[PDB]
Amino acid sequence: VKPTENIPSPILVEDKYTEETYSRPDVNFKEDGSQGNLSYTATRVCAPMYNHYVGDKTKPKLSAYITDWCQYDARLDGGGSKEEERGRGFDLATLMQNPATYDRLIFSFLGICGDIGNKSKKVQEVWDGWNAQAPSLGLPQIGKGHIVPLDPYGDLGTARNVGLPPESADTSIESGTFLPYYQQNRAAGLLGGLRELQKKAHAMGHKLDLAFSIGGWSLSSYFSALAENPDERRVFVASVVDFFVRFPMFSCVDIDWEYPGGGGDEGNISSDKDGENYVLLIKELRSALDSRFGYSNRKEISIACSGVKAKLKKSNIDQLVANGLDNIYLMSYDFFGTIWADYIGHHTNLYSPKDPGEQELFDLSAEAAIDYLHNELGIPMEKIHLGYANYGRSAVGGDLTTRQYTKNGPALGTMENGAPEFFDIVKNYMDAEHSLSMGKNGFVLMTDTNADADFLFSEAKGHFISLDTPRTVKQKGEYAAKNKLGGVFSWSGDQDCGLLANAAREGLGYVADETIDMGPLYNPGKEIYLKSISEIKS
Amino acid sequence: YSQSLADTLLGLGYRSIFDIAKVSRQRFIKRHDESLLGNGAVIFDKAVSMANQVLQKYRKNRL
Repeated sequence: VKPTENIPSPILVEDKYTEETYSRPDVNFKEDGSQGNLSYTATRVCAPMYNHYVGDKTKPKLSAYITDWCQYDARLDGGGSKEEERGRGFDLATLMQNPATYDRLIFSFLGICGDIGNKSKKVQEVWDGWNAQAPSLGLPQIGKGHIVPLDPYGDLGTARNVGLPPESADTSIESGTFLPYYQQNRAAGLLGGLRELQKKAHAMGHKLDLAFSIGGWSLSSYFSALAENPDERRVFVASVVDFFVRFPMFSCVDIDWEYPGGGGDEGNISSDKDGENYVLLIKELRSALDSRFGYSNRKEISIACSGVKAKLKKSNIDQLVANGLDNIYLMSYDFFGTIWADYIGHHTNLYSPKDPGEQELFDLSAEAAIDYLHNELGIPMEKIHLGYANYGRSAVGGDLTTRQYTKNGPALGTMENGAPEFFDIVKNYMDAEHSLSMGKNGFVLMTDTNADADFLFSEAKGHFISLDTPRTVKQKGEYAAKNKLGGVFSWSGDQDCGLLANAAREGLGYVADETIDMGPLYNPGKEIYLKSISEIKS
Repeated sequence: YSQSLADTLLGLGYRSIFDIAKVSRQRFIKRHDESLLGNGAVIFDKAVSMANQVLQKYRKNRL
């Protein structure tokens, strides 16, 4: 970008929320940064919006995961629009008028009977619901290892923000009277809006692929019971068959066990042998699903791999490749987080500074994994898919020459003890308007001369934010195209009003002969020597 | 309530009621959820009549 200019939009949609939300009773957002562990700005007030392009599919597939609560917060409540729950401006409408926005979606999730990992109590009160209403209906009660629905009223009872007409609202779907609704012929809530989208995408032109998740970071307890012994496997596999009998629209089901080594929270359970029991569990399911649903329209199976070099060994892909596995998802992120590393760092990046510092999660990169996976595990890049976050990671007390951090400071983000999103960052800290990648209102924007990643910083006590940019996403897409991937995937799709998702289509090389453009906003930030911790010890 | 149909029937599903001249009833009935089908089984008694309502507006002019 030899001496060249670009110009901003005069508004960024600017619907209801944010302009009043600024004053709400725990929105501690200093435009200078803070230890303010809560803030609530809506997505639709810094919005650049989507653009149509020629959608020729002979590329790595651009995809997204989804989670069911916008104002996400531990121990959820009833109702909405009033701090405890809010939609964050995420009406499904922005996808209903842009049905071609993704090449695949990945839904979440189901519980399991007896699985205290998802929840010991409230989900098991929905299971107490089944095991009371079902025999009253003459239907079978279900044992441990069967799948169960999470929230029948929130899943199928509700009608607002899921793109449905108001009268579609059905209030009877509480824990004593819900099982008769439990099939596609009675689809409602978001489970209506997804089925509606699959038709509308095909009605205007081309189709949509639809997977779903079971399990996660706190949600992997009973997998050590399930996989280990046939008597739990039978009830589970019969419940997956019963799910695809009830709901044929889904194309794919994925277990998200964290991890085949140890991995996740202390509520999760793993023996060393479960890393083999998982290969049995998936081969038994693959065999039962091949038996019931044939081959011409069979349901896909994929895995969530660690991006950490020791744990991709424990993931045991070099056995699964011989037992039946469609795709391999490189979740090479959470290499930094606000509290658990002794120094400031980065959620992931394309290129390590040289070394993983104190042998930590920080100073890793996406370059490291594929070099082993393609060669020492022998994997086709067309199975491999690259996962990435749609948010930043904050820290406090930072210095750039020594990376020292305020050891227990829960630095600012969106929601509640969670990450800052890029829209609320451009609203307060960062230029997206005037021909240079830089900070505003007293923030600065840095670029590490070792790793070449970018981060925001501030010259008070030391507010720091690791974040992605239009520059790096424009690069990651052209990288992923040349690096021969089966695809690339967002986490979670409700978090971008179009800032980086436009840059993803523009990065993968989708085109037309625009709402906003960014040429003189693809230049880099201030070239700081952010040393690896080995280069701070030296 | 009717505008809830005209937002998305006219948003994507059909360009206009005149393009319903394509259909046969079973083709049309298959595509629609309860929020359409529970308020839609009457449509072809007047909408196929719409699909021959423009007919002579450019031939009654024979003088």
